[PDB]
Formats: sequence, C-alpha cells, structure tokens
Amino acid sequence: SLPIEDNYIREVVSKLMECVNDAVQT
Amino acid sequence: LGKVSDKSREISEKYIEESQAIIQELVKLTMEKLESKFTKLCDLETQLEM
Repeated sequence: SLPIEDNYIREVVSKLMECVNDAVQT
Repeated sequence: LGKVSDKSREISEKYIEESQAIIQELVKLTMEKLESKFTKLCDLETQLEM
C-alpha cells in the first residue's frame, strides 16, 4: 500500500498499388 | 504527358457527348414555353378584332 512516485508512472506510461498500376499505364 | 493528353482527348470527347444532349434538351424544353405564348398571341387576333 505504499505510494509510487509520479516520475516512475510517467516513465512506465492495399491503397499503394491502386495508383502505381494506373500511373504506369497512363 | 503525351499519354495523359491522349487520355484527356477522349475524356473531352466524352464531355462533348455530355454537353450536346443537354443543349438539345434545352432546345426541346424552350418549345412548349414558346407554344403557350403562341396560344396567348393567337387569342389577340380576336381580342383586337372585337
């Protein structure tokens, strides 16, 4: 039940190919 | 860029085909609004003779 410091708590705490194949063609 | 322009040429042809039907539909829809005024005009041929 002892408290813990805050500095330890703050220490612990397919769309790509849709355009390429179209840019190669057109 | 030549391939992009060749695609855009047929897209522009698609928009020519898009625009001409709208122009023809405007020309059709003008006619009935004109014809109602033609009937209003033909009433005057007796309304003035009276």
